[PDB]
Amino acid sequence: NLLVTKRDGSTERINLDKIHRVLDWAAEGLHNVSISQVELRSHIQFYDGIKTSDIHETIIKAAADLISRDAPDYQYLAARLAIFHLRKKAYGQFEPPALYDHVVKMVEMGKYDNHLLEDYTEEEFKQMDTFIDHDRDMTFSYAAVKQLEGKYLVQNRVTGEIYESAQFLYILVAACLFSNYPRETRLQYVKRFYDAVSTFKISLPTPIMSGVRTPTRQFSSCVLIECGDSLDSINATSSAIVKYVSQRAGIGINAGRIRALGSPIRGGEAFHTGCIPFYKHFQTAVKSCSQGGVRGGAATLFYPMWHLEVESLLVLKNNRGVEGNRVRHMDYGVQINKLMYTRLLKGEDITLFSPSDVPGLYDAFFADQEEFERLYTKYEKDDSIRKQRVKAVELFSLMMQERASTGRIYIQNVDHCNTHSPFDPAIAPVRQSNLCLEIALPTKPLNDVNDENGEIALCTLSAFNLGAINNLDELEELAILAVRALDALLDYQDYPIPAAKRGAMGRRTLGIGVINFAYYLAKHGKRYSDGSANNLTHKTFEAIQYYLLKASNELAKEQGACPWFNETTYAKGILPIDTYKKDLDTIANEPLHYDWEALRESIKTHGLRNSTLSALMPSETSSQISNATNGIEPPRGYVSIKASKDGILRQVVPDYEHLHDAYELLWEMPGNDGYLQLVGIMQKFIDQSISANTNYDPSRFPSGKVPMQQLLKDLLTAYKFGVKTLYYQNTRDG
Amino acid sequence: LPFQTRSNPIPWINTWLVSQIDSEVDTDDLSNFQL
Ligand SMILES: Nc1ncnc2c1ncn2[C@H]1C[C@H](O)[C@@H](COP(=O)(O)OP(=O)(O)OP(=O)(O)O)O1
Ligand SMILES: Nc1ncnc2c1ncn2[C@H]1C[C@H](O)[C@@H](COP(=O)(O)OP(=O)(O)O)O1
Ligand SMILES: Nc1ccn([C@@H]2O[C@H](COP(=O)(O)OP(=O)(O)O)[C@@H](O)[C@H]2O)c(=O)n1
Ligand SMILES: [Mg+2]
Ligand SMILES: [Mg+2]
Repeated sequence: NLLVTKRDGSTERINLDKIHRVLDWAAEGLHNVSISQVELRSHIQFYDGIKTSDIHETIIKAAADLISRDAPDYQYLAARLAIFHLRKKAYGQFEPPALYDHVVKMVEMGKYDNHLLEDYTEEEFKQMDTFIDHDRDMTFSYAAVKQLEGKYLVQNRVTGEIYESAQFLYILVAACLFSNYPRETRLQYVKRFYDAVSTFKISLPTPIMSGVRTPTRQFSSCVLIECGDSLDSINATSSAIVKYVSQRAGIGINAGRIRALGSPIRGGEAFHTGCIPFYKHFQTAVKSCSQGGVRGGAATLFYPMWHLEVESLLVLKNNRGVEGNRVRHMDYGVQINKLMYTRLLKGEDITLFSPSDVPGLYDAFFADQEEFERLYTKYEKDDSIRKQRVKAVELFSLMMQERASTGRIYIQNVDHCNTHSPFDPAIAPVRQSNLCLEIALPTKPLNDVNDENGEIALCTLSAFNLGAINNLDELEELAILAVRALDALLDYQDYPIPAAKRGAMGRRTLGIGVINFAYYLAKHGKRYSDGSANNLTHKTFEAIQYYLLKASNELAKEQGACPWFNETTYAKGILPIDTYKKDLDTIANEPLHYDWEALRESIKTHGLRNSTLSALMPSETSSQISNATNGIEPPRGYVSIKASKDGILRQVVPDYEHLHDAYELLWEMPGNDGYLQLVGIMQKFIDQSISANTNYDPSRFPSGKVPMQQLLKDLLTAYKFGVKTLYYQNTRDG
Repeated sequence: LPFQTRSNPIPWINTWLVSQIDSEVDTDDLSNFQL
């Protein structure tokens, strides 16, 4: 009596058995799910001419909202319905076509890069189709599929039309990355790299997932730009931000060199308006474009704690005040060194300077800690230098007060970033970080958009799934595949800013981290807070760094070390196991298990293909593909609520049925000392930095308010164990 | 039991069949800390 509208446009009589059958298929083998419950909770209202695709999307939401602790298998029921929906959207049927036939149609539409048809023959495409196992789409969770359809699968950002499925995405990321490999070993690397990412051994970042196979080649997640104290440099910095934001990149800006408000210009011809008008310019640059059409542009801005405007810069994110003195849509990282912390411990003062009035103080602040103390104490005595005194306690209180309110005021320990880094501070110091405070790479400011002398640092990412390995020696093979893939990516992609290509080709910096670390600890019966995972973390992250360096070392024998390898501490025969902060020996006594001395000699002889290798990113989005716990963070709950384009997503911890007692949830931790100790142990081996979080529950403190004493003690504890950076400060909402 | 064990296929039927910051700092406590 009533009519529905099929996907092809035709109409036919309503038949509820069709809905029953598709749900019966999705619930096969699942436990504690109910086809009946999904249909009734859909509240689906039939009208004459109702689109069959609107019907299906409605029951996907209904099944997705039933994901709970008592019925976790709904994470697979909703995913199978969503995978089924995505197949019809892209192919008009469930069974995907042949790999070659798909690539041909997509290159003509301009959705793929035409180089795929030039570097691979039809006989090779048909040979890669035997590698593909399309049944692996039936292993995703619902959150994973929603990230695919929302961000990663090639799609029209105006139409909403999906063009591909999950396995074609994986196989073509492998094809593109090894497309320039010799045909003696190319298809072997393509198969192994496809197996690695489609069975969740390796995690790939958002720009690689959403980009590698498309005509526009920019796949580095992090872009670090240093700004000099000139209008030529501010214009160059701004232009680089706009270009890289529009091509899938997140920005880290170093604007600490810009002189303070009221400083003379040309001897007094003009009055300097201050940093804030230039910060506002950087903010509109970041917000001017979307991040490759996938998400919005974000940036973190860095300045030293002793900057003359620091009290005005620390309060840029709070929502009180006028718009003239507020820059709310960017995050900030305050740069601190040992001298600053010492003034806090001794209850003395901190002198604020404009970087234009203190010769050599800014450069020494990163490269030479003794020269900094010499220049700093000298300039405090000089009464002819414009300065401002603040009690170190009050300045640290202002910073942590704004850090706790917004959660987006970050800390970078610049001395740790240079005493325990792969770079020589005299040649290539580290003066900033990135958006999420895990990247620490050298930069030099630009004087023009096309300045060949400036250096912009790019970093390409990936992650090891700690929940997918059964033996630490499995990392040896995975490190080879990951390093070879990311190194071939640097030559494969394009570079919109010449200064950015300089750093990438010169240093070839990689940032490979981990995911599922919390699930990893649960399988070993360890916890974050009690320190029971200290020795396990040491043994785990020793293997990660060792097999990473070994993989990049073997690649250096094959294709030559990176051009600027001579600027690394690796070239001088210095390993991370030499420059780590010695207080870590008081929280972990696990001995080194791998032959670091043989590698040290091999690195002296053959070098490294990449200047950096390891960095622990948060992987907020990419870790959801493998349904892993993101990065090193403990999950907020057994069923976590995460954000998405369509709305809320429920994500169940892996192996919930057998390990719900083994997990230690985020707010089940007494404090941060145990977590920060693990971060310090990881930092012993990590080349760059870690997106370390601090978490605070107000209800765990007397009178329900978090003491500044604890905020500062955890901050000092992080420095005590060599933690380079501090990312989010999560405060509980209850 | 004559049939295979199974969970309730219509769980909805059970409904019908029953019934900020503490600003205090102690510098002395902080100096007893070794960096
Ligand atoms: N008209 C202006 N208003 C506010 N700030 C300015 C102005 N001109 C320059 N600045 C700021 C931006 C830089 O941080 C700093 C130096 O600018 P720059 O482009 O180097 O000028 P300049 O080379 O002509 O003068 P200077 O000799 O002071 O460097 O002063
Ligand atoms: N005649 C009909 N009446 C009501 N629902 C229908 C129907 N035919 C299919 N459906 C439902 C079942 C699926 O959950 C959803 C989409 O199914 P589909 O197989 O992709 O659509 P189609 O059969 O139009 O190609 O619509
Ligand atoms: N919303 C975001 C998230 C990440 N990123 C970039 O991705 C890097 C690592 O973030 P991540 O690993 O959590 O992001 P995904 O790779 O999971 O998307 C950051 O350093 C940013 O440069 C971004 O630009 N915008
Ligand atoms: Mg159908
Ligand atoms: Mg000038």
